[PDB]
Amino acid sequence: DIVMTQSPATLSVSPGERATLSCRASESVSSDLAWYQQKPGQAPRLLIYGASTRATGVPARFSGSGSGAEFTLTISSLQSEDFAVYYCQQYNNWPPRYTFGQGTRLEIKRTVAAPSVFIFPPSDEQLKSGTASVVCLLNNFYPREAKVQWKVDNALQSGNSQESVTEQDSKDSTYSLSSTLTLSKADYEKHKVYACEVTHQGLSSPVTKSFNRG
Amino acid sequence: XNLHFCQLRCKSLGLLGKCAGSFCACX
Amino acid sequence: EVQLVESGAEVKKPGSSVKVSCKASGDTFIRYSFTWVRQAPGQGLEWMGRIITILDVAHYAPHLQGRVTITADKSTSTVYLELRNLRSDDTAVYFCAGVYEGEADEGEYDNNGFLKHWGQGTLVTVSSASTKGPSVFPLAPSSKSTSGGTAALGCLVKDYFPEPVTVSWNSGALTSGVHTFPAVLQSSGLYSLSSVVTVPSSSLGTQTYICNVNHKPSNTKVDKKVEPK
Amino acid sequence: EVKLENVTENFNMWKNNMVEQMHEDIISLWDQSLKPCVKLTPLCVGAGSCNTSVITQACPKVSFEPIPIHYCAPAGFAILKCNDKKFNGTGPCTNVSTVQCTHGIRPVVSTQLLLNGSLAEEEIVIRSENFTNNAKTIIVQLNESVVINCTGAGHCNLSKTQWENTLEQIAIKLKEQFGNNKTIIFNPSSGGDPEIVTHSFNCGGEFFYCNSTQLFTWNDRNITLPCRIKQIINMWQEVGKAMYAPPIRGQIRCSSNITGLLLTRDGGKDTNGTEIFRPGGGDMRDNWRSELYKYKVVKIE
Ligand SMILES: *[C@@H]1O[C@H](CO)[C@@H](O)[C@H](O)[C@H]1NC(C)=O
Ligand SMILES: *[C@@H]1O[C@H](CO)[C@@H](O)[C@H](O)[C@H]1NC(C)=O
Ligand SMILES: *[C@@H]1O[C@H](CO)[C@@H](O)[C@H](O)[C@H]1NC(C)=O
Ligand SMILES: *[C@@H]1O[C@H](CO)[C@@H](O)[C@H](O)[C@H]1NC(C)=O
Ligand SMILES: *[C@@H]1O[C@H](CO)[C@@H](O)[C@H](O)[C@H]1NC(C)=O
Ligand SMILES: *[C@@H]1O[C@H](CO)[C@@H](O)[C@H](O)[C@H]1NC(C)=O
Ligand SMILES: *[C@@H]1O[C@H](CO)[C@@H](O)[C@H](O)[C@H]1NC(C)=O
Ligand SMILES: *[C@H]1O[C@H](CO)[C@@H](O)[C@H](O)[C@H]1NC(C)=O
Repeated sequence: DIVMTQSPATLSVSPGERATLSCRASESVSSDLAWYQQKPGQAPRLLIYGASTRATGVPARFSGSGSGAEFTLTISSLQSEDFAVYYCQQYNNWPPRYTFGQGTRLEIKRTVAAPSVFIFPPSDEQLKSGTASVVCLLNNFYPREAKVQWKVDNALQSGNSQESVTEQDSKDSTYSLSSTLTLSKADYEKHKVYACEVTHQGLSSPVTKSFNRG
Repeated sequence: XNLHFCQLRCKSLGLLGKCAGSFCACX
Repeated sequence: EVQLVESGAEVKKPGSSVKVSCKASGDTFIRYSFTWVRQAPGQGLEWMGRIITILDVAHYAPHLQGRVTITADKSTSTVYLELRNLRSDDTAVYFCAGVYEGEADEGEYDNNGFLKHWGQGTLVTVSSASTKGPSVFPLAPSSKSTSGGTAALGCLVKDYFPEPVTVSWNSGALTSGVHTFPAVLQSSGLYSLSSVVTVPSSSLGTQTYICNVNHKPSNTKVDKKVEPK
Repeated sequence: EVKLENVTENFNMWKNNMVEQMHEDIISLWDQSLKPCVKLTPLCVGAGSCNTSVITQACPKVSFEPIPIHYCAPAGFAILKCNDKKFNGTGPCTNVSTVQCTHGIRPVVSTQLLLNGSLAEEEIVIRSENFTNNAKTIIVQLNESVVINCTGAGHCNLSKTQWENTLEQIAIKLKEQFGNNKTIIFNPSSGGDPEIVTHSFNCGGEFFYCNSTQLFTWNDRNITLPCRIKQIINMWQEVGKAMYAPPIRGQIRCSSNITGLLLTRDGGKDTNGTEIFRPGGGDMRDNWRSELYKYKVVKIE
């Protein structure tokens, strides 16, 4: 029915600066518009309701604005505690079919940092079990965008790996990421060289980590 | 009316119950 | 000015049904309307439905066609959420929430659609998998920062069910430089993740590095020494 | 040899099709112009068992001003109007006339007090299908309006001396019907749904409920009544509960002229030469009778 759209998907801002979050309804919702804040592992917290009324307990730096199908959430001066995910919600239609926007993640903007790359071959312990997982690690880098390319005997791989990324570090504002190549113990032993090729804004040239099975 | 619930509630108050249109009244 | 407390985590089989509870305290129960929201892992919020407690009338999100039922027990200030014929993609954290409506017992009602008070959430995992502890594999230092200096090491916590799992290094004495990655659900239907840490290369040989892996669902506690050689 | 005669006619305000027609119309207007956001009603099967039916629908909040209406005669039919003094509403009428339409009416849903209706021409008139039957409602038609003003502030204002005089004159009329020696006493509602126990009414689309205790505690300045606006109510159109949206602007206001009342007389087997009367109402048809009592529609013969 009524679709809520938020932008940008991700917003990078330096602490102390201002932030403006946008939310659009697919049709008029008058003023029944709320904003919520959610940190990982936590429950959403109400910030604004009625499009512009701040909930009890919410700091004055949070101000809601707009009506109809165009709304905005402004944070005059970002603090450590504000970096999270923000969701808008309309509750104007009736019969009720309330809906949320898909969210806007507010991240800390810092200087570019190239990742450290490490590759981990599978252990003999895991091999004995029938499977072989090759792990590629990318340590403390920024921004979040990165690219991992797996090569087995110089052949480009695809469709056989899983990536995982941490939350932004609370001390150095960087990200860390792992890419795991998963093969049968049977296919692993049929190849010799396993390589991880990493591309990142902080690297003038791609960094490749590899080893020769055994 | 809900005459049954009307009588019961009014009666528990030592009164008679009856419908006043679509409303319950205690006499 | 309330408190919403939800029941514990649940592991369900496909096709079964679940009933999450939410106890409300701190004010007159019937003066609040309650809503249920779900959040699949890594996704946003999804409105499921809302119950007008004083009227005992509930409304639902269209796509939960007759599979969901929201009920309230005025006697115990408890709200329930029932989701039937579960599918693996029903997996997620379910939140109970509520807001003050005014003097409902006196006939007044704001009929507020926003959510002020929130439960802590309940994770419901729907899968045909049976509970099982992870296998813990060492990720030994080798290449890393050439010739030494800084070495990276870790543990591969593989094929466990269900979430969550806790990883620590040296019983929690080692936290600087540690990165525990969010689990990934594999094709098999089981989870996996890795935990790594950066340590000085000179430290190996004299100092030991242990990854402690606790998975309460399976009552398993496994320590794993990560050696260089 | 033929002689000229006035067409005499017998009326029965208690069995007047017009009252039923109006009832069905007001319900139509409401069902189309004042829909609740949620409606609960009993859904039963011939056996006698029932279940609650729930209806959820769009309920736009609309600030409404009274639209004057009247009923008119269809081709082939005529509306007769009794013009007698102190017409009882029942029996033959001496002075009868014909009209194309009834007078203009500003219908109002309410209990205990009739608001914005027609005033009696002479003195106060009271009517009942049968005074001896205490289960029959007594319709009081005042000849002088008592203004009543409400505010969203939670109270309505009513002139005290004005209302005191009204109660006395009504009492006098009741004595004319039941005995100049009996003692007339007014008492609050014996109870029932909130709608029946309080003086409730819809004004501008909002539902007001006022404690009318002060109004009916009398023996033979301003009177401030504690009032309240409700979103959750019991329907008058049919058995059930309804929920409407909250008021818009805020500081809701209402000004009305109390032009009548609906009273009930306590069944009295107890011999004491005293009659007790309480606020009545509920079936909105009596509200319609207060306005249509002097009309009767007939086929043009
Ligand atoms: C009609 O005639 C009757 C009897 O002659 C008379 O009493 C009545 O007043 C007349 N109606 C009128 C007002 O013309
Ligand atoms: C009503 O009828 C009475 C009795 O005939 C008569 O005194 C009175 O004038 C009539 N009303 C009028 C003026 O039509
Ligand atoms: C209204 O009727 C009463 C008698 O019931 C009378 O005392 C009063 O003077 C009348 N008011 C007027 C002048 O219309
Ligand atoms: C009027 O009502 C009384 C009830 O006390 C009843 O006894 C009497 O028969 C009724 N009269 C008529 C005209 O039905
Ligand atoms: C009642 O309210 C109306 C609304 O304008 C006002 O004109 C009138 O003077 C008021 N009467 C009273 C009770 O003073
Ligand atoms: C009574 O009539 C007045 C004057 O038109 C109007 O303002 C008021 O709303 C009416 N009372 C009702 C119908 O509640
Ligand atoms: C309202 O109801 C209470 C019941 O406790 C009654 O005592 C009070 O007098 C009423 N208000 C009025 C109209 O005085
Ligand atoms: C009222 O007056 C009419 C005619 O004057 C009379 O027939 C009737 O009995 C009286 N009261 C009733 C029973 O309506």
